[PDB]
Amino acid sequence: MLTDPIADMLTRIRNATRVYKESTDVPASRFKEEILRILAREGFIKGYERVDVDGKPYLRVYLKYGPRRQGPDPRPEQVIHHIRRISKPGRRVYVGVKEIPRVRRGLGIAILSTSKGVLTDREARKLGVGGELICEVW
Amino acid sequence: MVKIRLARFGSKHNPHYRIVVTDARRKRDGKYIEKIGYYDPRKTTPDWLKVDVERARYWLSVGAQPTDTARRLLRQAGVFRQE
Amino acid sequence: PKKVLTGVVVSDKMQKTVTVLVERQFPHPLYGKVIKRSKKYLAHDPEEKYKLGDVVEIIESRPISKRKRFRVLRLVESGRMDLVEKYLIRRQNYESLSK
Amino acid sequence: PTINQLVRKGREKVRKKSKVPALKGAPFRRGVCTVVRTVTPKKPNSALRKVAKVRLTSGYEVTAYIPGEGHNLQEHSVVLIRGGRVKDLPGVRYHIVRGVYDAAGVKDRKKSRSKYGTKKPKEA
Amino acid sequence: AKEKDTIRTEGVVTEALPNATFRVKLDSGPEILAYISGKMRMHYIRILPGDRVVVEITPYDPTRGRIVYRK
Amino acid sequence: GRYIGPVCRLCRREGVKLYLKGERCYSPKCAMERRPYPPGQHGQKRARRPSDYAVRLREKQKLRRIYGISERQFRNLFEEASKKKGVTGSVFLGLLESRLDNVVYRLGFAVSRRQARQLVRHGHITVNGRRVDLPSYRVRPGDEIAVAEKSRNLELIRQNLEAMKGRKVGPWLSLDVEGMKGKFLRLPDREDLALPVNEQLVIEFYSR
RNA sequence: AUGCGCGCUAGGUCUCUGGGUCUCCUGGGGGCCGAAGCUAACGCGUUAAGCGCGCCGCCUGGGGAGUACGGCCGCAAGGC
RNA sequence: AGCUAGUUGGUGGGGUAAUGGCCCACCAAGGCGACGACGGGUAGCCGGUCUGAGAGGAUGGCCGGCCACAGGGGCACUGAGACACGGGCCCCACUCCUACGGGAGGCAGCAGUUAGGAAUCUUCCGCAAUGGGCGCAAGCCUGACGGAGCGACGCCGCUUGGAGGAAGAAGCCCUUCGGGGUGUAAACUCCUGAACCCGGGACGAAACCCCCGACGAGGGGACUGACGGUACCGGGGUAAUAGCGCCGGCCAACUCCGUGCCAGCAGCCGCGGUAAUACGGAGGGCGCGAGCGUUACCCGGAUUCACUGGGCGUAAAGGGCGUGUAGGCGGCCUGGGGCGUCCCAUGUGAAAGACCACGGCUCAACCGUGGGGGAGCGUGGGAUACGCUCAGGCUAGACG
Ligand SMILES: [Mg+2]
Ligand SMILES: [Mg+2]
Ligand SMILES: [Mg+2]
Ligand SMILES: [Mg+2]
Ligand SMILES: [Mg+2]
Ligand SMILES: [Mg+2]
Ligand SMILES: [Mg+2]
Ligand SMILES: [Mg+2]
Ligand SMILES: [Mg+2]
Ligand SMILES: [Mg+2]
Ligand SMILES: [Mg+2]
Ligand SMILES: [Mg+2]
Ligand SMILES: [Mg+2]
Ligand SMILES: [Mg+2]
Ligand SMILES: [Mg+2]
Ligand SMILES: [Mg+2]
Ligand SMILES: [Mg+2]
Ligand SMILES: [Mg+2]
Ligand SMILES: [Mg+2]
Ligand SMILES: [Mg+2]
Ligand SMILES: [Mg+2]
Ligand SMILES: [Mg+2]
Ligand SMILES: [Mg+2]
Ligand SMILES: [Mg+2]
Ligand SMILES: [Mg+2]
Ligand SMILES: [Mg+2]
Ligand SMILES: [Mg+2]
Ligand SMILES: [Mg+2]
Ligand SMILES: [Mg+2]
Ligand SMILES: [Mg+2]
Repeated sequence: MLTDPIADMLTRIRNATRVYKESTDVPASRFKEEILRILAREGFIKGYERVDVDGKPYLRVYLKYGPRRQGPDPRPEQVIHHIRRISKPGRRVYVGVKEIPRVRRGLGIAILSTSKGVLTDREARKLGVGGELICEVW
Repeated sequence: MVKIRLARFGSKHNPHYRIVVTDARRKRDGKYIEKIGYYDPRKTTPDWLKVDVERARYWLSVGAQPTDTARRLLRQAGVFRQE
Repeated sequence: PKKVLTGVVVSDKMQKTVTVLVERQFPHPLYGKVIKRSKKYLAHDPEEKYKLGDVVEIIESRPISKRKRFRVLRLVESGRMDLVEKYLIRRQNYESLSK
Repeated sequence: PTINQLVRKGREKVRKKSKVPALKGAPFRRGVCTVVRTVTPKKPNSALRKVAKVRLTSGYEVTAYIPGEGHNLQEHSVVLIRGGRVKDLPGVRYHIVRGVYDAAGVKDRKKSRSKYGTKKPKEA
Repeated sequence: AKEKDTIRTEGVVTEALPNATFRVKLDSGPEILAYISGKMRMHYIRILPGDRVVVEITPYDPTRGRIVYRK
Repeated sequence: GRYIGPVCRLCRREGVKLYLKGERCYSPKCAMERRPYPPGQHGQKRARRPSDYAVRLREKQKLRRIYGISERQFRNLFEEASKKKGVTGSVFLGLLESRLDNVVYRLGFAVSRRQARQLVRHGHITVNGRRVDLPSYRVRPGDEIAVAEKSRNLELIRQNLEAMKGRKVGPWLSLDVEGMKGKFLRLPDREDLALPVNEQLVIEFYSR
């Protein structure tokens, strides 16, 4: 079983970040798409789009990188340091308004799936509605 | 039997009283239905005595039979006074 | 408010009576993981119109007997013995694991 | 492990067990001597240390180390335990505590003497 | 204070036991557990069964001694 | 009670000049100038490089010595500060200062802190009406401190007054030098004090 | 001395076995050496011990001791 | 690991203020259970309390609520209400009296004795306050309570002086014999004036009572203190208890003799077998301070049972593998439902405590007033992104 999609996507993204692969692939979903959009808005990727690979709706990820470094380790400074699907299917997390974390004391973001759509932490706070804590990203 | 009465709450030599509504058969500190006012013997403050008038009146209406000190306090506070 | 429950009739082997399985789904007091929990209830029905494998709405009541403390309100769907089936299987399994 | 598994089985909590059956977790316990002896220490260190086997109000018969510099204690004298392991000596979990009862204090301690039932050197 | 009640009596070694513990039969009378001096151990002076060592003795318990001097 | 006993010895130990004698601790006689080392047999021994913890402890001791308070009291004060909002250093220091005895000293109602405390104890002083004898008193801001009329007479007090007819008071306080009065104007800030102490170290020491 | 399942993440090299438009592609196994990464190091490294997720099985100092006691199996040995 | 025979359901009846296997007669043959029954142990439970960054973990002392029990057991009766602590009957156990037939007891009420025990208080005053009961009321009771007494038992507060006063008294210790320390510490001078005595001295207590007013509202009056001659205020008025632990590392603080693997210390590492910074003393020092240590018990540190936050090739640890039930978990699209989930509103979350403010007791403790919050749970409305669920579909998984 492809036992979670979101988690898988996140993993793929992480892998891409690790190996400096500019571009990666992931199957398509509404939820996934929304997440990608959010990421784009934040600035955590360059962009997304849905090309057909094979014959099945896949998804291009356009992978962001920091300026190519000088010194030992001239491998690019990362944009996404760490990305973690927090509400793993099983350990299912639901945060109300008082329980959303200011992740990294504000710098990076959590992503909250909510009644009022799929969105950032700040947005959630503003709208006062909490929900499923899909993923933490910094 | 329901009484408006006094509940001691301060300390040794320092008495302080809750004008309070409860059942007769309870400890003097006991679980009461409604706090309504407070009183101090030392008259130590500008406001040593206070009561919520309306609440007290309501209690009386139902048939809260106040103990005599409590009654006096109520009178002083202006709950028996009718205009 | 009288307690309104919704579960499945998993046994009628009694006069007027139905046994009702309620999946109560709730999060754990620490680990969060939502757990499916079962409580077999006894319910009163001066009809026996409600039969085995029927999903029913259950009302909290004044008691009729030692642990028979519910009235049947109304049917939701009939014949879903498939959900009963699991319960029966579990019961059967009970036999296996003793000595 | 994994979360459902945890829920099923549980984190089998550790009961932190006592280093002392002075019973009841009674902090100090009085006892009567059975034998008073001298004792060879362990393998790193050597001497001949002071231990009484002591029967309790709790019922048992345990080993109790007498500190000081030379006990007044004997064979049927009444004594107090305060517990506490002594590292060198095997099975001894119990300090006899100098001061109370027939465990009289150490003569001519002058420094650490409250641990030893020794009242003040009266000054002039 | 150092209680100097330490009983400085001689004994011929009956037996050998581990850790240099020795049942030594005394000039005084008994044979009691008496273990080696540290000094002796340091100096590698091998106590062997049939030797007149000086078994120091505690008045609290004579039944245990301490070997002081080289045979 | 207090510390009570050899005082400039403490100074020697902590290795910084503190003023506890007042005058005298102003001469070449806080020992410090005449002698500039730790007490006892090994005070004139060559110094060791100490521990971080040790340093912190020393700092704490110094602070405690300055206000000459029981350590339990100090602890309690610290706890209170922690409980309260804001800079748990500066605010703590302010709170400490708001101790009646210290306030008395700092207004220059007394030459020495211990002396001030003694005076307070013996009913010589009065805050805002009542004769207070309790040095611990947390003087709330905007409050008037005077010598008691019954103890207005004594020469010592006069001398003290004369001594501060010559110096400036701490900017969180004012004083009527003539009619033996004074104000605790606002809450004392830490920067208004120039204290031998580094507050952070103190906080660290407490923080376990 | 590596639970099973699925997904992803540089290669090269030999090897077996299949299909191809058959000097080289593409699958499925068996090895070796190694990117990133991981790891206490050794090492591991598209056959992961990496990144994840699903689920289960265990672990919480050694010795005591796989012993005792109980329980079940076994004709016993003994096992769990 | 199976349990259950009034045990599970039913008709009728009894019983109860009332439902009910509470009980009975009879029929039915269930009911519970690994989502942990039954059995064994443990245990009053909670508000809380301690801890803890938090999540938790431990605990349930006093104060508040409820429960249960009054030597053990059983039962009813009276009654609004008990299965009835200072009511009854019965048995058992025990103590007491006996003219041996039999009766009387119940401190897990205060207080105290005794026993056990490491350990825990006065055979106290008083009905003045508060409450309780009775009574028209006066009043009468009230070991509820108010207080005092004992215990550094805990917390908080203060006193054992302050100022001056040697390039530095002696005493004691070290010494490199120059000196250094104790140490401005002292002595001494100045001032204060804890203690202690004299003078006054209470708030707490205005009601209930009387009378005017209708015995109402309202008005006037008077009686009424255990604490206590205490708190306190005025005057006078003496320099007037310091102790304990430590001093190798953790860990703050070092030297000398004594001792020489001995005596000893220890919480761990360990120190000691001849100048021990670790043992015994001395000085010196450090920590606290009317306390300080020790021991127990608990949390922490211990992310060492790990949800936040561990692991499993070799360290403890992958089951010998397969198949497979329960259970857990589930690809993509489209919609409906809205259980989970989220939000708002509101109800509830008692007081005390915790929290913030201010106030009072000379501060603080302590206590008061005000406010907020508070997880959870109900109810009404909604949201539908996700999980669930019902419907339709799809082929990347899976199977063929
Ligand atoms: Mg001798
Ligand atoms: Mg398997
Ligand atoms: Mg590398
Ligand atoms: Mg390799
Ligand atoms: Mg590993
Ligand atoms: Mg075997
Ligand atoms: Mg066996
Ligand atoms: Mg009936
Ligand atoms: Mg039992
Ligand atoms: Mg019990
Ligand atoms: Mg209670
Ligand atoms: Mg009884
Ligand atoms: Mg009894
Ligand atoms: Mg009746
Ligand atoms: Mg009664
Ligand atoms: Mg006794
Ligand atoms: Mg009397
Ligand atoms: Mg009469
Ligand atoms: Mg009487
Ligand atoms: Mg009392
Ligand atoms: Mg104190
Ligand atoms: Mg010692
Ligand atoms: Mg030590
Ligand atoms: Mg020493
Ligand atoms: Mg974990
Ligand atoms: Mg680990
Ligand atoms: Mg192994
Ligand atoms: Mg299944
Ligand atoms: Mg799904
Ligand atoms: Mg509250």
